[PDB]
Amino acid sequence: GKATDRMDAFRKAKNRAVHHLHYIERYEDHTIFHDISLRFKRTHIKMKKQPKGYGLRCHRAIITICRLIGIKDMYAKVSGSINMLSLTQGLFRGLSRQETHQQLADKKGLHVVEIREECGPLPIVVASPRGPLRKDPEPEDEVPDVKLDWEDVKTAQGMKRSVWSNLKRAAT
Amino acid sequence: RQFSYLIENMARDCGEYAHTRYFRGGMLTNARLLFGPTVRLPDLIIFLHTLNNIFEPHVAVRDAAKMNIPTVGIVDTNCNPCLITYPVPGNDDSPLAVHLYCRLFQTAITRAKEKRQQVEALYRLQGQK
Amino acid sequence: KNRAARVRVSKGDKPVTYEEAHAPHYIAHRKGWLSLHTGNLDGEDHAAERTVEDVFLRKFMWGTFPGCLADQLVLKRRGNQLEICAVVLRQLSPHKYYFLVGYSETLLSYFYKCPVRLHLQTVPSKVVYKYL
Amino acid sequence: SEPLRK
Amino acid sequence: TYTEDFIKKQIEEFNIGKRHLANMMGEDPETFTQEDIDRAIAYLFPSGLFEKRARPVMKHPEQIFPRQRAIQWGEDGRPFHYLFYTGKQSYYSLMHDVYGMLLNLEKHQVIGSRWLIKEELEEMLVEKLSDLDYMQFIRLLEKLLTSQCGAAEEEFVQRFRRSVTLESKKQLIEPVQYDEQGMAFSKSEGKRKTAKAEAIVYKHGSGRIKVNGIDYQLYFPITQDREQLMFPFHFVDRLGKHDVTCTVSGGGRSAQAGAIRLAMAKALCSFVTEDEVEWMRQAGLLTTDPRVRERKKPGQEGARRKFTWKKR
Amino acid sequence: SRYSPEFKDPLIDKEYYRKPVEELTEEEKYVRELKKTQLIKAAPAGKTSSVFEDPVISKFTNMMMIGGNKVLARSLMIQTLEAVKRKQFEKYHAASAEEQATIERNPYTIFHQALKNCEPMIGLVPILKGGRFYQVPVPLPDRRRRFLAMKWMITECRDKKHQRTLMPEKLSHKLLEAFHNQGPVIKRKHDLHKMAEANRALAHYRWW
RNA sequence: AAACUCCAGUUGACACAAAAUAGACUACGAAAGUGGCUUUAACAUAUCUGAACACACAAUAGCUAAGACCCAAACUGGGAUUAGAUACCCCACUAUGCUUAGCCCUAAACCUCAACAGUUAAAUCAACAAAACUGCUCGCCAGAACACUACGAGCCACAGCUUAAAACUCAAAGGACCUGGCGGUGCUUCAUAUCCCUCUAGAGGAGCCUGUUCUGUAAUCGAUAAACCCCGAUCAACCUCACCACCUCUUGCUCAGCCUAUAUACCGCCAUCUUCAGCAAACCCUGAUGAAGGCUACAAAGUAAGCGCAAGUACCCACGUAAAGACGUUAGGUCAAGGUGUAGCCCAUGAGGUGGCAAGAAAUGGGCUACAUUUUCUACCCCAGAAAACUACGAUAGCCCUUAUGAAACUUAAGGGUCGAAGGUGGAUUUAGC
RNA sequence: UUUAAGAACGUGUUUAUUU
Ligand SMILES: [K+]
Ligand SMILES: [K+]
Ligand SMILES: [K+]
Ligand SMILES: [K+]
Ligand SMILES: [Mg+2]
Ligand SMILES: [Mg+2]
Ligand SMILES: [Mg+2]
Ligand SMILES: [Mg+2]
Ligand SMILES: [Mg+2]
Ligand SMILES: [Mg+2]
Ligand SMILES: [Mg+2]
Ligand SMILES: [Mg+2]
Ligand SMILES: [Mg+2]
Ligand SMILES: [Mg+2]
Ligand SMILES: [Mg+2]
Ligand SMILES: [Mg+2]
Ligand SMILES: [Mg+2]
Ligand SMILES: [Mg+2]
Ligand SMILES: [Mg+2]
Ligand SMILES: [Mg+2]
Ligand SMILES: [Mg+2]
Ligand SMILES: [Mg+2]
Ligand SMILES: [Mg+2]
Ligand SMILES: [Mg+2]
Ligand SMILES: [Mg+2]
Ligand SMILES: [Mg+2]
Ligand SMILES: [Mg+2]
Ligand SMILES: [Mg+2]
Ligand SMILES: [Mg+2]
Ligand SMILES: [Mg+2]
Ligand SMILES: [Mg+2]
Ligand SMILES: [Mg+2]
Ligand SMILES: [Mg+2]
Ligand SMILES: [Mg+2]
Ligand SMILES: [Mg+2]
Ligand SMILES: [Mg+2]
Ligand SMILES: [Mg+2]
Ligand SMILES: [Mg+2]
Repeated sequence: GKATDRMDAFRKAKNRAVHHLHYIERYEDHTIFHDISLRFKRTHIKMKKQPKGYGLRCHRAIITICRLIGIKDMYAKVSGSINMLSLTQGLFRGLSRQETHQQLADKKGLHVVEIREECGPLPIVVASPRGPLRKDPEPEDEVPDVKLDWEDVKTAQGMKRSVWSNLKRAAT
Repeated sequence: RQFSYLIENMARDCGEYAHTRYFRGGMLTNARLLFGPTVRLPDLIIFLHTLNNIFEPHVAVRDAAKMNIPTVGIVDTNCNPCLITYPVPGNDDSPLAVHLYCRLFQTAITRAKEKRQQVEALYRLQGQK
Repeated sequence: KNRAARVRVSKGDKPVTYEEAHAPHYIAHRKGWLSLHTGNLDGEDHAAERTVEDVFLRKFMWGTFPGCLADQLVLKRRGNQLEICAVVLRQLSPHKYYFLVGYSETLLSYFYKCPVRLHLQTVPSKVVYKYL
Repeated sequence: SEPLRK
Repeated sequence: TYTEDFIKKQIEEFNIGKRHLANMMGEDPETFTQEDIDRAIAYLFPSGLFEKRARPVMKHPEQIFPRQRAIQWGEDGRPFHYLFYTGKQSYYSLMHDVYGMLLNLEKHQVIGSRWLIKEELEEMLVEKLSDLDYMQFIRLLEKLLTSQCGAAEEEFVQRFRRSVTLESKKQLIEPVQYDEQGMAFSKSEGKRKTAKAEAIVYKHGSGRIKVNGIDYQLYFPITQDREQLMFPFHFVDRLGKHDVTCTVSGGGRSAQAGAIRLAMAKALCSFVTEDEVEWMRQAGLLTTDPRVRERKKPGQEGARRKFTWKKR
Repeated sequence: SRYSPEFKDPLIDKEYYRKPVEELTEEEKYVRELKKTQLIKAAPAGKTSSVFEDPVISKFTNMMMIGGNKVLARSLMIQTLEAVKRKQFEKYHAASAEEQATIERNPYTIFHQALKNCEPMIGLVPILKGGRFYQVPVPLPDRRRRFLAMKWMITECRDKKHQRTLMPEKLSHKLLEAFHNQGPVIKRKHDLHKMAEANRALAHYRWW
């Protein structure tokens, strides 16, 4: 919203946002369906899925948007240019292009089974295809040709030292 | 402009509307201001020519998708059907084809209008007795 | 730029009256005169005393009817009489209007040595000609 | 303007 | 905004107030036209304001309130016109009708009149129009006339034409009068600057002119002034045939001559042919000269001159 | 002006209206019909339909007037015409039999010819080129040279060289000289023609 | 201008210099670079990448030696321009540009876009530019400046090249854009008393009137490029009056007062662009939802209240002149019209009385009257008579006297007498008028 | 392709009924 007086700019932006609403899909109504990693212009956003109770550990703006959407638990790291307008335009972009468990099953005609450490080896079926279930399995891949992120690999190997990560903060 | 008269007549015959003239900005997105706050926008738009006079998509194709209005369009080999809901690939230049499209849409609409009057008359007649 | 008796344009939220919305170059074309007497006519006299009486009356009535006047006064002189015509609001109680009519009519008769009469016309709210 | 000269 | 119900209540107050106003003035409420209302409102509420649109007025609500378009959709919400979503259903329905009559002609095969102006076309259509829109519609109408239009077409085109009152630039002849003796003459008046002259021109004379009871050559010593008196009669070849007796007042030396020249010429138009009167008009002998002294302005030395300007 | 653009200038010509309809051309006939509809200005006091009216002498009189005193300017004009007339009669009676056939006594014919012998064919215009001014020869229009002849004649007489000599006697003397292609006014015209010939090469500086 | 004038023009003879057109072609070479003709020799590698530990090349300029010399030409000289001109313009001439044998090894050496292989689909994609990417490899860069620097080392290089830091200092530097302004910025169309040319009368010279600046005085204030300067003042002998000196009063004409400071705190009333036509609420859309932007009528995203212009109205109309003229610009003018925020005085920064200054060495603005013959005086109000250069034209100046107003006049005004000055139509420059 | 044409001190210009 733009205007000369600040009270007039709040109205234009507020009344015009309800006409450009998105719908964000949520996994169990508390987090996203999968890890997201995109780049809107120069701003990188790498969101991760987390279980219940993890809370929101992300940029303060993302904390304020997520509460509006209804996402209680998720981690996000912003890199590149911290521009509030590219950060916001990219957040809504990746949260709308995320594939749910039902679309995935229908796409490949296979069962989507959830494996949890708390529930042991019990296979939990979260989604199944509505159409004909395929009889052949996916070809097991010896080594996957997937691009990795040095930041995540460096943390899993106990090498990312930082006196600012995993700090005790207030509830979000 | 070659088929502006033909289309305006068909809309009048089938009790429908037509807009063959220069499309002023905001007829759909800013309608309440142009017409009035209690105006009712179309429920279906039919494009007999999806291009304007400069060989570019008509602005209503994008403005209709903004207002959540389904569109029917006659797309030729130099048109964009990405935002057209029900596209019909066919010639949109020769007069022998435009007369057909108008004759088909004028008939399908006239039938449905008369088909509901028969369904209602039966329901009303059956309801009383 | 000229400033006399002009209400400057604003965003559009300011209400003005008919007399307050026209500038001095309309005083005999679209407005009249708020005072009517013979002092300023050719060959007449005592135009200076009639002006001091007018200036005092507009202030006496502004402070005697505080927050009640909807528009400027209209003073009229027919010979010895002096007729004050005012447009007032309806917030005040009629009991208090009749008190002030008799108090002002009397006080002004003994001050200016002339029979004075006051005519009120109540309106619900200040009339608005347009919004500037 | 340039300062005045003595 | 003013609704139809509001207008209907204003029609009832005017009708009742029209019967009161006739009871005040002592007239017959039945035969009380709108001309009598305007005369009674100017007596009861006398206002000398120079603007006539700012004076008290008691007219019919159909002439006070501006015409407004009717509602264009019903309860269900469907508009009543098929060209509604254009925003100019009235302007385009007209262009659609005219262009439909131009197709029929192809198949089976002004002095007083002026094309409707833009502001007068908006009232007919009750629609706001641009300039270029007005020109497009006028081009179709003209194209309609060139073709062999039928009788029904002419009636249509005449709805968008307005008659014009053509003025006549023909001098008005004065009535020839007769005196006690029986001599024919004609009287007229002239005006130059502040000079005002009344001239009496006799039909038959020996070329004698008397200004204020004095012979012309004595009253106008300057030759230029006498040349002016000679111009009207010389132009029509009537020198030494009429006797003039005029009286001029005000003005100066040369303004009194020009004022007399004009009066003599106007009065001389009764004893000449129409073709000659037209020639006098095309020569500038029957036209009052509007050139008068211009006023001085404050902050100036004269009417147009300015004070000396100093850049520094 | 207090006249509107619709108003047209009047035609004081008296022999124009008398023209028969048979002589009127298709274009001229149309013109006459048009004027009936148009509005016409009021004829000014300067010009009448007289037979002695001379527009050239009326303009020269206006160029001598000072402060709106037309009575005095016209007085000086007629005195000059009378002085030129008397000087020729005195030179006509004292002339020989065959010398009286080449002596013009009409003052008007002398006034028009004297001014025509003073009209310059070409003039000069200061054209700014390279931070300098140049006197570039230029063809003068028909009006310009008619105005210059009058202005030079009036300026010479108004000169201070003449001491206690009245204008009618000064102007009359110049008109005779100019009529004979003599005097300073003619020299002024020749000087202009000599400065244009020396600056002939500068003609290319002109663009129009 | 200088220079040349054993110069110029026609014709003929005549190069160790430079290579029109073709070329609207886009080829050769590692790059540099290569465009007149002929001939000889001749343009690496059957995978790719790869040497800043080496080798061989490398425009122009420049160094060394020996030659050639049409033309061009740093340097230099002369001419001109300029406040100066060690430059831009003109002339002349040299190193140098060419050949031969060696050296020097630099460039915006930039197509600022590495080599090989491969792709056009997905998120195409900050912006601009020449669309966005994958695999592999080498080289290179890590805030600006210090720094194409110092030291060290190497080199036929000795005022050189290559490699290349540090201390102190800063909180920015930088790249690409939006809007506006400006341009001794282009094209096109124009200005109407306006830009030039072109018309008419004036100012700048003299005297006088009047204002201002300086100077002066114990002795106001304010305006003071356009947009001050007969401006606040449609007006100062006392009064007015706020100034100076002296004297005097203290709850004071006022439920006090202050013409004390601040117009850069304001209301109020105005100047100015305006001799303009735009300002803009509320919505919509575009730009990937950036600062911002929003038009084409055979129409492509604009709809627009309101203000202004316009329209109406006043004066003698339809003309013209007045009036009107928005938002903003110059912290423009006014606290001394009045009112007023903030600050300050209260035996004084307040109040009253008497008297008094308001001048001119000097410069300048505006205006009046003149320098005369289209004039001067008289009569007349336009058919006259006289005057006309040291007793002419020419002071509204000076001096003297009288009168008017007033309590008060060398002082203000009027008149008379006396006086008869400068001035001989005015330099650069400059105002107004359809 | 078309004369010349220099200069302008330092700071300061945006938020919650009689009787
Ligand atoms: K380059
Ligand atoms: K002068
Ligand atoms: K002077
Ligand atoms: K002066
Ligand atoms: Mg097609
Ligand atoms: Mg003004
Ligand atoms: Mg004048
Ligand atoms: Mg290799
Ligand atoms: Mg290398
Ligand atoms: Mg080299
Ligand atoms: Mg060399
Ligand atoms: Mg040479
Ligand atoms: Mg030199
Ligand atoms: Mg040499
Ligand atoms: Mg060289
Ligand atoms: Mg190169
Ligand atoms: Mg490089
Ligand atoms: Mg390489
Ligand atoms: Mg650095
Ligand atoms: Mg270097
Ligand atoms: Mg070095
Ligand atoms: Mg070293
Ligand atoms: Mg002063
Ligand atoms: Mg000052
Ligand atoms: Mg000041
Ligand atoms: Mg005094
Ligand atoms: Mg005193
Ligand atoms: Mg004081
Ligand atoms: Mg100010
Ligand atoms: Mg004005
Ligand atoms: Mg207006
Ligand atoms: Mg200021
Ligand atoms: Mg002045
Ligand atoms: Mg005297
Ligand atoms: Mg006395
Ligand atoms: Mg004398
Ligand atoms: Mg300097
Ligand atoms: Mg500066």
